[PDB]
Amino acid sequence: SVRVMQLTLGNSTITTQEAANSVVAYGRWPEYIKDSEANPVDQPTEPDVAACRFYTLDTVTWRKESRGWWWKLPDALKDMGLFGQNMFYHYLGRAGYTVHVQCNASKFHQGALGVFAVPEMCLAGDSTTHMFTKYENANPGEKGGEFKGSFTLDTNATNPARNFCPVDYLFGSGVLAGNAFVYPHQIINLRTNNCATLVLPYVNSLSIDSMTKHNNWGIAILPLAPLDFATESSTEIPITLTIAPMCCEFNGLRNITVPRTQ
Amino acid sequence: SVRVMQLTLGNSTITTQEAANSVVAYGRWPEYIKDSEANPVDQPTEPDVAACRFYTLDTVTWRKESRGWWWKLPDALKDMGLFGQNMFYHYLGRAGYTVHVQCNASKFHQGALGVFAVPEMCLAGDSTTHMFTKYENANPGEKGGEFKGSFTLDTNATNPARNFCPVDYLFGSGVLAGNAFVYPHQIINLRTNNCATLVLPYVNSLSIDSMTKHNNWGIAILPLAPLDFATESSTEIPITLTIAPMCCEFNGLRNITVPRTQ
Amino acid sequence: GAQVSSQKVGAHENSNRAYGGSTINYTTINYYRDSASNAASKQDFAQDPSKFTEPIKDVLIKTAPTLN
Amino acid sequence: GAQVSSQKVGAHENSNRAYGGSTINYTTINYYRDSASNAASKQDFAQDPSKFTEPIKDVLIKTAPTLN
Amino acid sequence: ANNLPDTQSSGPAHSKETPALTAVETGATNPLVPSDTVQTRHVIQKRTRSESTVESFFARGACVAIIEVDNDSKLFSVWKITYKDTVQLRRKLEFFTYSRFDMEFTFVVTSNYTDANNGHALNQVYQIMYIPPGAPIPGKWNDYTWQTSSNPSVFYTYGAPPARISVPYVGIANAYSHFYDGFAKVPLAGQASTEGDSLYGAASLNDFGSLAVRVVNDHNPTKLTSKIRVYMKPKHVRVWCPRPPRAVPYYGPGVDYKDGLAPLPGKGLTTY
Amino acid sequence: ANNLPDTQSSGPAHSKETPALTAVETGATNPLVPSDTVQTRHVIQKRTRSESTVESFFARGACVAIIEVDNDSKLFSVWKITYKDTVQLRRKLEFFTYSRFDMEFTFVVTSNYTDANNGHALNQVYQIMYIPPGAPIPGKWNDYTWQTSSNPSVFYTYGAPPARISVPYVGIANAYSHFYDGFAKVPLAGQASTEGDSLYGAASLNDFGSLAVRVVNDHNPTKLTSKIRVYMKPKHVRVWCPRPPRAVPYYGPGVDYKDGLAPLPGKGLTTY
Ligand SMILES: COc1ccc(OCc2ccc(COc3c(Cl)cccc3Cl)cc2)c(Cl)c1
Ligand SMILES: COc1ccc(OCc2ccc(COc3c(Cl)cccc3Cl)cc2)c(Cl)c1
Repeated sequence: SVRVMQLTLGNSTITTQEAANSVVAYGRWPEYIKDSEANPVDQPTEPDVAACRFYTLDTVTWRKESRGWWWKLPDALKDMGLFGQNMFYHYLGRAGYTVHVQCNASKFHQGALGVFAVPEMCLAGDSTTHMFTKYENANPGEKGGEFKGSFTLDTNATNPARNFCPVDYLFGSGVLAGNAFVYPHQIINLRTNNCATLVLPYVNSLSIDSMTKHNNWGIAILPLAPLDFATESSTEIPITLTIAPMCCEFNGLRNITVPRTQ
Repeated sequence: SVRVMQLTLGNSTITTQEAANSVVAYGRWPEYIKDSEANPVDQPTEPDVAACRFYTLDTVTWRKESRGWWWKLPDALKDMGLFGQNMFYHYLGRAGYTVHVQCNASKFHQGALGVFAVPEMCLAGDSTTHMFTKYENANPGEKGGEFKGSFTLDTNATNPARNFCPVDYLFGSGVLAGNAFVYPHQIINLRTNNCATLVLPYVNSLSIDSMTKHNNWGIAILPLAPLDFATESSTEIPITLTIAPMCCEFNGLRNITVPRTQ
Repeated sequence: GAQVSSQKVGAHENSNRAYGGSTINYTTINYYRDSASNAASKQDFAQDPSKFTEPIKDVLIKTAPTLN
Repeated sequence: GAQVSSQKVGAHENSNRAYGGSTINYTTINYYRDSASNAASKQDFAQDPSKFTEPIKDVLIKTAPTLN
Repeated sequence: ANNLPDTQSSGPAHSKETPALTAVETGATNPLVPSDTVQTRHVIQKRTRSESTVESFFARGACVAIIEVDNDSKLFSVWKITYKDTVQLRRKLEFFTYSRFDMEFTFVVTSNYTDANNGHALNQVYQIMYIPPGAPIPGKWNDYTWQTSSNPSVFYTYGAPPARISVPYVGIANAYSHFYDGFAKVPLAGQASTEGDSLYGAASLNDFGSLAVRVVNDHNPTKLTSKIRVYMKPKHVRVWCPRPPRAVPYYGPGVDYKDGLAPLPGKGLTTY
Repeated sequence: ANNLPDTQSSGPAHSKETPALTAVETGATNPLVPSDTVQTRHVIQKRTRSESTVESFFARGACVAIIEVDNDSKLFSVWKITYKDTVQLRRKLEFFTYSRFDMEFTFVVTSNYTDANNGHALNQVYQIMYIPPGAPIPGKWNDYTWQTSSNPSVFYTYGAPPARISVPYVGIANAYSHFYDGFAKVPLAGQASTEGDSLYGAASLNDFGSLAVRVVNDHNPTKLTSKIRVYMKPKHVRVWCPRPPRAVPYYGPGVDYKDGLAPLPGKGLTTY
């Protein structure tokens, strides 16, 4: 039925008994580069089962006060097994994804989470200096980031944070959040479903790019209807994020990249 | 399924996700007068969409102590939009109906309502004078009336009430209520359904009659199993009644009728 | 090398020329070798919004229950 | 996409060209896609004034008595 | 750019099909039409979406720059090519993530005497030279760079109809990116913080080069100023991935915001 | 736009057919021709009604507005689009109740020095921007609204032949109404008199929007004034329901009158 599914990729399987169908972004399933759209001339590496499998990133907790969370792809998976290895050993890389967000509660809980997949999800910074966010802050990895309820300008001139300041109702980029529904999405309304499943093809203005310099997709999760339970002002339910890269192919092998951190 | 439905008449739509099928009284769907059964010779008016649509009468509240409610048709709809206008402008009128009773609660509530559609639903009065109920009392309109737990004789000779005294177990007419199941009906048992839907054809010993002098159908709602909740001696759930006239045709147009009231 | 297309006549004159003939056609000829120099033809097509309106994996009917 | 119509010659020159040939025709070609950009053809038709002059239900003959 | 479907007449219903009920959690929009929830009549639809096609939406010349030159270094000016110096065209382009089109540039040139009662000059001729990223940039209004042996130049005579030229799709990618979630450099472990640092959301330091404008006539002591307003129109348009439009004021070339963060007015929940 | 019928010869009569007698009470006009009441000869008719066709009657550019701008807020002006600012075209249009046509607008621009012996300015360029009802109206001769990324603009260089553009049938109804016997609002029972009140015979508060005109050049202290005379010609014309023409002077946008109520002169009943 629309509600029961099983996803198998490599050596990993995911089962769900409360789905609300699955979304295939823009109606496009991920695919490899065709010869007619090929650019780099060298033989690509395609790890296949070693990289195209389900990786579970860290679990976040939803509370009445949560504003939202965000992650960047392939960034969030840079340290994930052999996918991360191939990402750092190659100059160029390409991949699609199957994003599976998990969140179960009970029949006496309420709340709705909007799960959006955004191509080129550029976020707003914290200073008066334009495009000032530094690489280390823009790429948090598997832990991702969070949305805020208001904009707060960083004034420390001696030691600028050079970080993002994504305000939730402004979708972290100066647009109204209610219009974010034009992007592939699903809603995890506690009275209806457990999860959200989105299949994302590779989207870019090029056939292949640098995975370290460029993040193709952004995953934004916003509480559309806040978490509430029985009478417990105190309520916490975890949100686990499991993502699997698809049709990975890398070009331009050399020595490994070791990016600067923190 | 037997449980999900959508009813559309004119500019009004009703949806339900917890139905228990629908009853079509005597297996007859409402229809217009055929030439072989026609009586008045003048061209009829058939308002169609302007009169044949869903009209929501006033909501009543069910409590542990409720004895029951009753309404008369077309009486309850006499002030409803263009249906009421056509009713009063014409000497003769005919119509069928789609009665949709609404009552939702929760999985921890109990109670069962018997919804009966009675042709020629004559009720008992309050005095020793036979057939003494006056027109104004017999025709309450959209607010309808209520059943009582016992018969109480009106003794005020100076100012007789000239009203009905419908005792519930006597079905308000001197017959046992348990036998009222011989009339088209449905039961709204809180653990099973939200509503009751009955399609009533025009029933009478004539093809067309005076809608102001005569009520063709009566709607009786009796608590078969009283309302009860968790441990709240205090419980109230509303019962909304939505009715839509069908195949309306009127004959004998003249000046408007303005009946005496109160 | 002339391209002859027909116009979508809005307001019609009290003429038969307003309803037929070359009088409701327009002529075009490209003078430049580079396609960039060309004007816009404006005979543009449409498409199905489904990729945005219903990017669902398992296709569903509006009459039928969405959650099944 | 050229439209070739003939002119209604008023004053005639002492030529045979004033009475025949392409010399009494004029040529037209639309350059714009929108019909609004077009000039007026001016080959406009007429109609019966009856809707104004005789909007009578029961048609009457002038020779015959109007009031009958 | 076509027709809309006709409305078919629809009568009453009493069925198990309920198109009015749905579940938006799936991520889909309910494709209902009037006849699904009310009784409709047959209407022969004659309206079309001819003017809302991606092409017609952009088929307008929008101002992207106002270059100024004072013919008394101001004897010449340089404008770094961009569509972000103005807000109107920028906001329309940003309804999409990627685009691919040709461009038509029209130049409206105006000039005037600064002094109401002083100076005089003969008719001016302007040279608008395109300097592709890499070509030498003029240091003086009359140095060797203005020979344009390879750079495309446009010589405009004051008073003539606005100059106009077409440019093909010149991107180095398969489409123009309106948004680039990345950097041009990756800072490597071990290098000084000064190292490997670049702007967020920036690609090349010099994407499309710039325009160098000057008056070719010998300057007279007279005080004169000229302004070249650049209008650009995307033609032969294709766009990908729609995005919600900009709701708050722009704050630079990025998606940064600062000032008008409260765009919506107050309105009663139960007030019509 | 065609031929007239020939006159057929007609001889004497002595019959029971009397076309001369009629009864105008019916609401009809007696369709007599000369041969009905007199003896006629055969005349081959060569006259036609080519110039009185609805199209030829309106095929002339009529002045509908004179917009003025002083290049020393007058640096720019706004004209609410209408055909009622002038009387000549208005009176011709009002021979009919409804109309449907395309429009051709020609702009004649003139300018001059206010001072006979002072000031000087270089050739002016004008921008005529159409602001459709809803679009932002310019507050300054140089604010962001003049970027016209979507509004249609016309840039005219002084001295060039008059500018000219065509506009399609833009009505929201199936025809333009020259007369509207109604209101835009219905006052409801119970509401304050201030409520539900609107002008008699008025439809939208902003029917067709307006034109914003300005000189693009930087203004010099010199005193200059320009005037843009707007000429409009209905082309591809269709008209419905004839009405008697305006006999007394116009008094506003409505059918109101006040002054020249006695249009006819005196003449003796028996004076030729
Ligand atoms: C996504 O939106 C875009 C993408 C690219 C753009 O600019 C690309 C660009 C590249 C070269 C030239 C050079 O064009 C010119 C030449 Cl050859 C000669 C003279 C004058 C000009 Cl003006 C002009 C624009 C703009 Cl403005 C918007
Ligand atoms: C019954 O008689 C009528 C009906 C409508 C009329 O005006 C309708 C109308 C609507 C838009 C425009 C806008 O036209 C323009 C444009 Cl796009 C660009 C530049 C200049 C102009 Cl000028 C002009 C006129 C007039 Cl004048 C007479």
